[PDB]
Amino acid sequence: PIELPPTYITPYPEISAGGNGTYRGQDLSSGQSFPRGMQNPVATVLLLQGDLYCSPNCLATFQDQARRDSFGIQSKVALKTFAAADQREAEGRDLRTAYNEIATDIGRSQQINENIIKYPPGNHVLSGGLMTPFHALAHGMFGLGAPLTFPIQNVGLNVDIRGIPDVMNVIQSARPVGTSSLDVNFAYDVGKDSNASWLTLGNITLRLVGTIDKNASGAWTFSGEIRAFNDVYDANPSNHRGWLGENLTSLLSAVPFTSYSIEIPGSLPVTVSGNL
Ligand SMILES: [Ca+2]
Repeated sequence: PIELPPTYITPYPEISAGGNGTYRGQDLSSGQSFPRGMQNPVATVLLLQGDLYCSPNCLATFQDQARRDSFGIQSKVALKTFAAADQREAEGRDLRTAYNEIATDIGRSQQINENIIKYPPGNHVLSGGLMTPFHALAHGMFGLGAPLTFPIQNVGLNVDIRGIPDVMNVIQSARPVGTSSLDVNFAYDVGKDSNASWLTLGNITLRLVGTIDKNASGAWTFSGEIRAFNDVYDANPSNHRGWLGENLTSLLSAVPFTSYSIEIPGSLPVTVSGNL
């Protein structure tokens, strides 16, 4: 979730409210390639697959598409569609609606090539939902190296301080009956809490900052925040092997890619007690 600053600046400017030029690209010659009333069949396909791609069958369906055209035009356009959709989800839009709106616009495109949907590499933001992994994947191929943002609130963390023993170690260490600082960082397998987001981030480093306070003897309340250090998406497709499969990994290994920075801003407040 996380609202998003009032003045965030979408990467897919709305152009004319509703989809009209929003997604989809400049042309060449000549406005032909199939009759003029007809919807671009690449879009038709996307619309036929919307029930599947916007659900937990997404991966399976995509794998099948990749295999059928060898990561060709249909497959690329679908993948760029997932990013735009996932982005829109990050800006607060319902995913399936965004998806349709996107596909309908591609549908107005009169060419049949892999760039009939724009992938503007600017300001991308991962949503944390169903298509985030594909957005990050998208980005590694179409993003020309640009860093992008995956707000800490969208990762699905759910950090129990009490069972990270390095942290607790530090907490239990002589102190007054009041203040005392704690600022410690530590590795964390986003997989403890979310396997989707693990697909995109793997391990990250988190950081804990706050104080702790002691009562009667006694226990202690730490209240403070968690924050995250920027992670680096290694876009070499052999790192997605286990997730994407033999066929797709192989096809993707032909395609150029560039790793990029993922910034993870924000606070996750935390409060805890414990003892001895
Ligand atoms: Ca990582």
